[PDB]
Amino acid sequence: GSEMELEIDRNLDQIQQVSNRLKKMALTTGKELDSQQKRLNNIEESTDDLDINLHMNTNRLAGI
Amino acid sequence: GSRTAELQAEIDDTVGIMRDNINKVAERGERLTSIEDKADNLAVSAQGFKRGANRVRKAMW
Amino acid sequence: ALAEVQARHQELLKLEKSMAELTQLFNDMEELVIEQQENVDVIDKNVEDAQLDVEQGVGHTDKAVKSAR
Amino acid sequence: GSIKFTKQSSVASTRNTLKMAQDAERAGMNTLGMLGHQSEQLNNVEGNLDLMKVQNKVADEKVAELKKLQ
Repeated sequence: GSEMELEIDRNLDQIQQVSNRLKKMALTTGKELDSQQKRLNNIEESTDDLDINLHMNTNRLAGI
Repeated sequence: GSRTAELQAEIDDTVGIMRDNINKVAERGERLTSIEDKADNLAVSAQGFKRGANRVRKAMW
Repeated sequence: ALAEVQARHQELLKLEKSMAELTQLFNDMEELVIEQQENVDVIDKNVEDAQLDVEQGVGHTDKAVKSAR
Repeated sequence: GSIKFTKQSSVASTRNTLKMAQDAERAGMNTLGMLGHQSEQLNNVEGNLDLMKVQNKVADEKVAELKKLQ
């Protein structure tokens, strides 16, 4: 009988199908992390800039 | 034989991409910890500004 | 062919080892992103809170100016 | 004897490889889902920051005038 050989082939078939999807997911995940990293960099800078502006105006108001 | 070798090659490539991704998510985590700290600062400063402005509003009144 | 089935088995073991590493990477990635969710939640909340206070603060400076004039 | 044993071993190996691959896929799909959700949250953050920039411009000018009036 060829039962074990056939199962090896069928298991490899399924492993190949999933593997294809894993590769696509890894690539997509990388691109998304790339995109979000630049977004996070900008968020950090903007947050800091706002914080400074707020402290400045708070100090100015204190004197009024 | 060739199908299995091709599969191995694809899996090895995917491991490489995922190792890259792990390094990237660490960079993302570091950035998020920093932004959380700064967003906390921002909330505090915003509240402080609100209060200070209110105090001037009452003063001018 | 015992040699041939033995050789293929060695290829399959290699595949299994590589998949084990790959699965560990996907697992670790998921965990790290779950952890990072905490940060994103707090950031969203703080920035939202900040925006509302700034809006209130500007409102106060407007009324202050109205009086000072 | 040894051929049958080796083939049985190969079957068991491929079964485990498939099981792990399916586990990896679940994890990866969850990860993308979460990254998408977090992207949406960060979009909200981005909008709020943009709004605060505008409000700080207004605040700068009101504070400036207040100082002039005192």
